[PDB]
Amino acid sequence: RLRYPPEMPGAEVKVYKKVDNVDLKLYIYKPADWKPADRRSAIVFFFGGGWQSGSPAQFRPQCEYFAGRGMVAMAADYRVGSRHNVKVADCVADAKSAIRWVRQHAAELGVDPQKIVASGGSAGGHLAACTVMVPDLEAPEEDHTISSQANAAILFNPVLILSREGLKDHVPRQDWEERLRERLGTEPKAVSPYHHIRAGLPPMIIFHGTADNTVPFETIRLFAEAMKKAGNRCELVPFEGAAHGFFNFGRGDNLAYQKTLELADEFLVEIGFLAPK
Repeated sequence: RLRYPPEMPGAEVKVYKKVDNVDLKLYIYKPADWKPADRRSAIVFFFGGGWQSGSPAQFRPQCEYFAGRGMVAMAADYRVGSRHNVKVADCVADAKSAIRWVRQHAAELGVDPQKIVASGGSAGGHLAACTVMVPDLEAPEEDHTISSQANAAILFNPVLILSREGLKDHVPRQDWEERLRERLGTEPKAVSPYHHIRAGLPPMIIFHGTADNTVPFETIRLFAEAMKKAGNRCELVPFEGAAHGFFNFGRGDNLAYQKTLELADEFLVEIGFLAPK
């Protein structure tokens, strides 16, 4: 199972953020025949764990796959509640710092600063969505003239609704909702991707199980329908009968794992970030 600190063999380690004497690392998997002058697409994975735990090792298999396909793939560490005195808003700031750091260092990374993909699972899928559509929550001392907004997103059963304001439906109480409002660090709408749907957003694809008992599928369905209405490319792929975490390497018989990769691959080829196989 996953361990923290993680082991990322063959990954180049770079500190992307220094905050509260914590060195937050990116674990970078470069493709074959990589050179700094390249202008490759990049993907940054944010692990899940309810903004409380988790490990960058979670998306290590996906990093190796997309590095094999020609991307600069990386897994970001970020601060979480069980290890650091942080709230959800602090995690968002770390995720944005990671995107900004990749863009800022795009020339030394061999990366096209306009082809940076944010990706993640559950809380990490929420963070990835925040880097494409949730305003502000930036580290105060960073260069805000360097955008922290990713150019696409690939979300694995993310959390996308963190407030109940304006919603015309009932959303069931969840264990992880354990008055997380005390650990949000902002008014809930300010960390709720659903509440910042608007035209002109980067394209994304979302994988979600219809039997997810942690994040109800309907919240993601409602999100995708509202994003389509605003003109955005937001493809929701239901996994029928799948539970929370279905996509992970090792779950089931890696069928959903392989399936999400081939769908994510096709999505990246569609939007011109990846060459066909």
